[PDB]
Amino acid sequence: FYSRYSWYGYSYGWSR
Amino acid sequence: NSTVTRLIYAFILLLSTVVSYIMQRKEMETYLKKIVGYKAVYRISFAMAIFFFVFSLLMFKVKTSKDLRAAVHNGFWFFKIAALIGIMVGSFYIPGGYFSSVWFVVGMIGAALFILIQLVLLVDFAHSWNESWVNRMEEGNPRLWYAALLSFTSAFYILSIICVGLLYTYYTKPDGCTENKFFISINLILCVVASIISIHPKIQEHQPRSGLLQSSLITLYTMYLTWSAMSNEPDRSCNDSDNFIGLFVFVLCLLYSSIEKEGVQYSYSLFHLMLCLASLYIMMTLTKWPAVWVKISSSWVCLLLYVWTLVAPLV
Repeated sequence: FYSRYSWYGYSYGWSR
Repeated sequence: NSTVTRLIYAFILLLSTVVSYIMQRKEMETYLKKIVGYKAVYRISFAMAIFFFVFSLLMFKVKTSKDLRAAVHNGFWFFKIAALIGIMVGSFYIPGGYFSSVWFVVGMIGAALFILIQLVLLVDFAHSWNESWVNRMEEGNPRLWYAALLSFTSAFYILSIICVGLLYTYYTKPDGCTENKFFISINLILCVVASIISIHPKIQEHQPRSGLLQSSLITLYTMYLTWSAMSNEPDRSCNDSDNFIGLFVFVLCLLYSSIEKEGVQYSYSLFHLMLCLASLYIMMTLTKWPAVWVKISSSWVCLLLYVWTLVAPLV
């Protein structure tokens, strides 16, 4: 998945 | 049932703390003198400390509920209370004077240790919270959890900003209280730096779920600490709500800590040691330069510990 360095951490929920 | 026992122990500590608070009032000086308020508070705090230390040493290396000592931990609340009363009376039997300063220094060291341990626990709790909520963000409805995370982090940061505003209004003057300005400015700048470090992509690469939420929580805790350091400043130019808020945060941490044949859910000995250190810290708080310097160094150790927990993976 396109995990990204979002402010809330290192996730991919916003860009699943 | 183990969680219930931990919560009940927290309850007995809270009851003892409330008793200490109530005897602190001026009206009670009349009753206690008939046998000052800080002396009785010291006595009851010594009772707490000695009882919890005794139980913790009793609970050493206990590893299964099959231990009769495990039952002793679980049951005999009434005998626990009775032994506590007997001890507290015994404390009244110790002479006053040098004992006062000896217990004061013992309480200072205990409060320092409790602050350190509670702070490690707070960082762990914040990390676990952030990880659980990002996981629920990924698996379930992203929008709900995103909104929740944003609301919580924004709330903590706004509360810290409000605390900064109040501290600037009260404990600082345009051309006075330079120590207050120094402390507040250093704490705010270091909190901002800690927040920035919590977003650096390289840091997150090693800790994928380390985000702004735990940063804001640490910032709020640091703001509370620094405020508390100022409220006790002997110099009135540079000088109960802060202690109430500290008690609330301590209660939150104790609840987090609170929340069998093959293995125990938690080491009863270490939990009771933490409880004893909590008794010492409350004893110190409810009441001098050492208090101020200890609190300020505690805030700085807060920020250093958070930065270290974030950076150590880098090393």
